[PDB]
Amino acid sequence: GIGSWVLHMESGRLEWSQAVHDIFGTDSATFDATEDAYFQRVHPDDRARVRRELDRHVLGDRPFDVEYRIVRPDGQVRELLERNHIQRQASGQVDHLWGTVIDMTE
Amino acid sequence: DAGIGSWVLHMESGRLEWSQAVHDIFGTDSATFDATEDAYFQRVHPDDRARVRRELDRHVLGDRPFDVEYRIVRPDGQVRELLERNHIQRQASGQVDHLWGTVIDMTE
Amino acid sequence: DAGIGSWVLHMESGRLEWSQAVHDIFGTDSATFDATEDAYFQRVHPDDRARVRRELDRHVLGDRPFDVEYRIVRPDGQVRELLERNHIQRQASGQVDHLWGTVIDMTE
Amino acid sequence: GIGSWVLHMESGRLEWSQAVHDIFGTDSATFDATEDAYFQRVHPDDRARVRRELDRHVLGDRPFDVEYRIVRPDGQVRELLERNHIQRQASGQVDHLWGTVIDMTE
Repeated sequence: GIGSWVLHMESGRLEWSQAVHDIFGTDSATFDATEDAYFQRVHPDDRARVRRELDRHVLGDRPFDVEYRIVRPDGQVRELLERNHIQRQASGQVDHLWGTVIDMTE
Repeated sequence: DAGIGSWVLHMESGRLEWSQAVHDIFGTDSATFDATEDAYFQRVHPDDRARVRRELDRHVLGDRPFDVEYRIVRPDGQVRELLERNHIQRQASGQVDHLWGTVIDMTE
Repeated sequence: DAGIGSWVLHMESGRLEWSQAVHDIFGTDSATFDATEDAYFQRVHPDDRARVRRELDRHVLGDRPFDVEYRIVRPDGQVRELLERNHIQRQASGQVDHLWGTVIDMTE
Repeated sequence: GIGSWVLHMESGRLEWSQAVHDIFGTDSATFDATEDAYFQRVHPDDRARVRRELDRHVLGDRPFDVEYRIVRPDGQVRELLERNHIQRQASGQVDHLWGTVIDMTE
């Protein structure tokens, strides 16, 4: 059926539902699951794309919007739109955020 | 009108860089504004500050699940098409602690 | 506490289905509440209604770009790895009018 | 370089930057671009995955959150969290939205 799984990054240690083994054709009691081992089951034509897709989604920019009101010093209240980008270093920790801010009060 | 504003928030430094275009939409002075994240929140409507904090944290630090398709090759030589749902779980630091999720064999 | 509420908004019908759990967080009566999208907005803080409308519209109807990787095969027999960025452009109806974007040959 | 492109859904008519032709190895002046034609350039091992990925992203559920305050009849003001799912029919038109609403006022 649907296999549950958990990867521990720091160690690469991998945990697999019996469902997952059935899917991969591996053997529960014996097959020691690690990220590196997982990638050997991955079709060779696919290994490289899957690494880039993981990285893109996990380390790369996942944009997003926040709307909020601000208060000018003269008490004026503006509706802004903030477009947010995330910049992560190798580790995954935010290095910086950046983006635009649009005054929508029109 | 000064148009679109662009900005950078340094995490280590905490430094917040504003183009004069931002300062303009905020009604502030380049020369005199603290340029920090807190300073920004002091300028944000009081009724909105918690919400925004949560929405940021939710995007920068929350789970942002996704799919991946790929074939695997079983030990028995058989080829399988998989759908895999990924969930990320970070530490307060941003560092990814665990990924986790599900795989579906959709091989027909 | 009645806990989590779940809800469905029918588009054609405009009908809005609430579990009693929602009615509970809203302080309303199942038997007496109109169960429509407008009714919902009348119950939403006045300072928030425009924002929410925009955020919905932005998610349901806005561009939601994405990536796709795949190999192509040139007429000359050569194999290439592509990165493709997709942007969707809908009609007020939701119907997708155009997709559009970019492709990068990342073949090494 | 980076190729620009536009697909017109209703017709499947396809528009291609010269950049795109260079990439696909096709010939600007002659090669008539359509969605169906595009898919013939797609590697055969990839054709099927690319269709499912398009569909998933374009017709499928793209969840999202909205936070907002409500007003109980007794003037009480609650902060809620709304989790939104989108349900599209074949056409792409929203059939319905659905989801949860969580009272955060704690």
